[PDB]
Amino acid sequence: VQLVESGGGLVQPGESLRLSCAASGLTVSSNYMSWVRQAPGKGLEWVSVIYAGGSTFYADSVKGRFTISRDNSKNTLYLQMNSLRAEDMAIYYCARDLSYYGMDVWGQGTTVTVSSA
Amino acid sequence: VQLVESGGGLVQPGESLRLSCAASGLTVSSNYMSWVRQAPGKGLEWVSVIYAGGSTFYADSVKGRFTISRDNSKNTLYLQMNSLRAEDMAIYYCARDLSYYGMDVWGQGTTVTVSS
Amino acid sequence: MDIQLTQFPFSLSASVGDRVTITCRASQGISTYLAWYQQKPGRAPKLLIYAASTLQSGVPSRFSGSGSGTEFTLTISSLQPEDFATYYCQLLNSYPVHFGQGTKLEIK
Amino acid sequence: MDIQLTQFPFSLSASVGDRVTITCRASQGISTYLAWYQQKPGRAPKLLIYAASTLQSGVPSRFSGSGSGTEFTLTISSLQPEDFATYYCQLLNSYPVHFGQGTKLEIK
Amino acid sequence: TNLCPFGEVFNATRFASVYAWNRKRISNCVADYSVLYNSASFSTFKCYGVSPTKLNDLCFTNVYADSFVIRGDEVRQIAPGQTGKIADYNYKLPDDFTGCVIAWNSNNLDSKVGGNYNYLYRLFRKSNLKPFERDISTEIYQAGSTPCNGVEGFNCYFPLQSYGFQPTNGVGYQPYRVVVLSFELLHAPATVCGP
Amino acid sequence: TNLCPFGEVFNATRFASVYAWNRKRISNCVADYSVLYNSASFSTFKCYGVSPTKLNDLCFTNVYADSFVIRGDEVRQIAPGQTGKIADYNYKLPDDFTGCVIAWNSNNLDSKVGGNYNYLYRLFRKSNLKPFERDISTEIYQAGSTPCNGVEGFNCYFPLQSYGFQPTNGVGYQPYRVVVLSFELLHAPATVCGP
Repeated sequence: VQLVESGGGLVQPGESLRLSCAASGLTVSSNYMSWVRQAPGKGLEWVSVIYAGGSTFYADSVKGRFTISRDNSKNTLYLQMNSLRAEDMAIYYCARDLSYYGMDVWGQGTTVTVSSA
Repeated sequence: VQLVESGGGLVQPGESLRLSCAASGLTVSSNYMSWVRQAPGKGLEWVSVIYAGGSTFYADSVKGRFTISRDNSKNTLYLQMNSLRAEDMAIYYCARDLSYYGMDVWGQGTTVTVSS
Repeated sequence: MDIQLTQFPFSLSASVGDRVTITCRASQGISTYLAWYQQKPGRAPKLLIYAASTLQSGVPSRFSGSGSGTEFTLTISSLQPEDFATYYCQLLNSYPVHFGQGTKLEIK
Repeated sequence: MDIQLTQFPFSLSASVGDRVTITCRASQGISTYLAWYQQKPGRAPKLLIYAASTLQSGVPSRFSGSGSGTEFTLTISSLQPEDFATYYCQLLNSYPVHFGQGTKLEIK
Repeated sequence: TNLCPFGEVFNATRFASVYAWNRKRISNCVADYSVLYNSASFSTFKCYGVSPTKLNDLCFTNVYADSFVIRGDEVRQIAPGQTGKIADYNYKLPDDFTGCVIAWNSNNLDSKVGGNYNYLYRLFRKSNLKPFERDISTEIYQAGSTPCNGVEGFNCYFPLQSYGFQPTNGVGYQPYRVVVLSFELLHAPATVCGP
Repeated sequence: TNLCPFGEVFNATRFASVYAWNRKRISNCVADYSVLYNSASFSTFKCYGVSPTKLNDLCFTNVYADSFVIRGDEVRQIAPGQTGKIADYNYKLPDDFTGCVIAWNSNNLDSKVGGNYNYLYRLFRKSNLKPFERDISTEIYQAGSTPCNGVEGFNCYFPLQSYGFQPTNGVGYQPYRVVVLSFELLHAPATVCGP
C-alpha cells in the first residue's frame, strides 16, 4: 500500500501548480482521499477531501483557489492550486481517510516552495 | 429618503444580469447595504451585504456567483448576478441595514424572471 | 450550527378588532436580537420592531413585541383592516441574515 | 462554532524508560472523536490511536489513549528512543478537519 | 374531519437510525399543523417549494413523514442541494423538494452517560444516494481491489458506525430528531387537506 | 528570574469592551507559558507565525497582551486575514501576525439574567481599522449628507451598541474573554525568554 505525491516545486506568488498522488493497494475512487499540508516548522493543516461519491470540501483558506479531483483509470488523486501565496508554502501530503478510524495511509509528501524575493 | 432599484427582467438559465439601486437621502458608502429577495409566494431571503468599510458577505446559495458593489459618486448599489438559475427568480429588494436597529429603508423591488 | 427562526401560527384568520399574538421561536438563545416586519400585499417589507421590543419610529402603538432567548411574540392589541398582511421575524446583529418564513393574518 | 483542539505540554523533555502523559483539550464536547498521530521531522504522521482509545493495528502496546468529552490524554508506558517526536491530535468524523498544534517530545 | 396522526411520528419513544430512516404514509385526513407547532417539543420547521403560510389552504395526494436522528451540525444536510455524509450516503432530498423539515434537540432523550450507541449512520458508500433512496445493506465495504468475502480487515470495513451521543457533547454533536414531510401532488384526488 | 506578569492580564476581574481593548506591555521577564495552560483553565490557545512547540525556545524584544470580551461566534475574527464587524471596526490583526490568541467562555462571569449590557462593540464606522489600531471615539455617526452636530436622529446614530449577554444564550452568543499575545522582535536586545 503506497501513496506517492509529485508535482511540488518552486513557484512565484500568483502562479499555479498541480499536485498528483498515485495510489497502489487501495482504490482512490472508493475512499475519502484528503490533502493535508505542513508549513516549515508548523503543524498539520487539512486542505481538501474528495468523497468516494464525488463530493468535495475545502479549508476556508483555499476555497476558490484549490480544486481536488481524481482519475479512476490512473488510480490517482490531484490538487490543482491557483494563485499561490506565501501561506501555501508547505509539504503537501496525500492521505486515505477512514473518517472515524483516522487517516491510516499517507504518502511522504511533495514540497511546495513559494519564492520570497 | 428612498431607494430605487432597476435592472430586473426576463432571463434564460445561465445568463447574467446586473441590478442597480439608486439611493437618495442616505449615503450608500456610509451604510451597511443589503440585497434581500423574495421568490413568488415565498418569504424573505437575504442575499448579500456590503459594509461601509468595504467588506462584503454573501448567502451560501449565491457565493462565487453574485457580486455586490457600489459607486460612491452615483450613490448607487449594484448586484452582479451570473449563471442565473430558477432558484434566483424573485423580486430583489435593496435595503439599508442598521444591523441592531433592523433594516429601516427598503426599495420597492425589481423583478427577476427565469424562463423554464 | 446557525440559528434558525420558526414562526407560528403559519396562517391565522381573525376579525377586525381582535387581539392577536404571533410567535417567533429561535433554535438557540439569541438574547433580544430580533426584529419584526410587516409586508402588505404588493409592497416591500416594513420594519415594525427591533431589539425584540422597541417600536420603529412612527409605528402605531397597537403593535408590541416581547420575549428573549428562544421565544418571541408580536402582539396586535386591536386588529385594523390594514394589519392583515404577512409578518416576518429577522435575526439581528449577524450577517448570514436569517428570516422566519412568515405568519399570514387573514380576515375571518 | 468550530471545535478547537489545544495540546499541552507544548514541549516536554523525558528520559528513555520514563512514563509520559500528554493532553489534548477540545473547546466543546466531542465524545470520543479524537485521534493521535506521531510525526518525526519531515516524515508523514503515523496514526497511533483513533476513537480516543483504540490502538491502530501494529502500534506498540505502550501507547494508550484515554478521555471523553473535552479532555483527552495520550500515555506512553515506557519511553523508547524511537518515541521522541511531535504528537498531534485530530478531530474525527468531521471534514473541516481540525488538528491540535502539537506536543514536541524531546530527550532529557 | 379526522386529524392526521402527526403525534404518532413526533412523540415516538425511540427514533430510527438515519441510514435506516423510517417512513410513514399520511393520507385521508385533515392536516392541522397547529397540533404540531403547539407541540412545545416543537423547535424548528423549514419548508421548501411551498410557504408555510399557504399550507392551511392546500391539498396533497399523500404526505410522507420520514423520521430519524442525526447530530446537530448535520441538520443543514436535510435540505435540497446539500452534500456530506448524511445527504450523500444516508438520506437525500431532491433539488425540487416540496415539503418541510422539522427538527429538535433530543439530548435529554437520546444521549446517555457513557454514550448512547443505538443511533447509526452509513459511513462508507461507493456512490451517492438518489433522492429518497434507502440503503440498509451491511455489506463489508471494499476499499481496495481485493474482495472482502464478508471478512473485516484492511480495506474491508463495516459500512456503518454509531453516533455515541453523550450529554456533555457540544450542541453540534448532540442528537437531533428530524421529521421530513414530503408533500406529494400526483395526478390523483387529494386526500390531505388542512382546514 | 522574575516571571512575566501574565496573571494580571488573564486573571483580572473585569475585561475591556472590544472597541476599547486593553493592552499591557510585557518585557524584562521569564515567560513560562506552562504556568498559563495549567492554571486558570484557558480553554482555547492558537498561535500564528510560530509553533507553540517552539515557544520555550524563543526570545522576544516585547510581548504585548491585548484583552477584551466578544461573542463566541466572533472569536474566529481574532485571526489574520478576517473580515467582519469585529475585525473591520474593533480589533484588527495583521496578515503577518506572530503571536497567539487565547479565548475562554466567560458565560458564568459576564452574562446576567435579564442581560448584561456593559460590554460594547463599535457598530458603525466609515473605514476599516488598520492592524492594532484602537478607536474609542463616541461621535454620532453620519449615515447621510446632513451633519449630525452631535444629535442622535435619523441617519445620526450612536456608533457603539451593547452585547446582549444572557446565560440562556446559545454558546455562539455567549461572552468569551480573549487575550491576544503579540510577539515583537525589534532590532534590539531580547527581554522576554521563558526557559
